[PDB]
Amino acid sequence: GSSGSSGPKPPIDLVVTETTATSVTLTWDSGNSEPVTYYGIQYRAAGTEGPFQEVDGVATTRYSIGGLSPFSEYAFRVLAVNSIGRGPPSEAVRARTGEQSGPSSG
Repeated sequence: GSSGSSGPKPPIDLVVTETTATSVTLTWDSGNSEPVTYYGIQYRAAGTEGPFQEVDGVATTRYSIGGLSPFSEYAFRVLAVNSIGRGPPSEAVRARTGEQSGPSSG
């Protein structure tokens, strides 16, 4: 169902500026004019079709994700949340972490 706006709107300008071997820097804009409480974030090893991580407590437009593996691909998606409920996810993005750590070779 893609009809009916029951809650806040998803964030826009979803792009990453920095990418660490075990971390990533994602940025975006409020998108919604109305005052929202916080913005949740979801991500997981690019591929699996299951539940993606969940992070709550981001009262900012910029947030960095950590606890990932070096030279790996992960999908990121930020969304707004209020007393009413959490709106739909933003343009799901995919950023491949660097191989700085370099755990193994081949």
